[PDB]
Amino acid sequence: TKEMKDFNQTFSVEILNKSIGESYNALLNHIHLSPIINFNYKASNKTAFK
Amino acid sequence: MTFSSTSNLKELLRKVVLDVELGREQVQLLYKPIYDSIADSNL
Repeated sequence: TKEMKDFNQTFSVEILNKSIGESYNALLNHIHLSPIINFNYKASNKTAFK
Repeated sequence: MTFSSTSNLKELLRKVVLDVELGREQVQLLYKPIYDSIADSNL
């Protein structure tokens, strides 16, 4: 709301843009690494402790 | 002819409007002698 921008002095659009950038970078790690972690690896691709 | 014969034909006569004040009156600020003013955009 316009009151949030005006009356809450600490609040500003810089904080929101910072969270867009942070969650965007965290998305990049997810979409590119989630296929690796989340895969249901078969026995051929698994190696035990040894 | 006389003017009264053509007084009905209003489109021929030029339009002059009686310039009278209309609408509600201008509003003055009466509180200022009583109230001390402090202005600050970051209140």
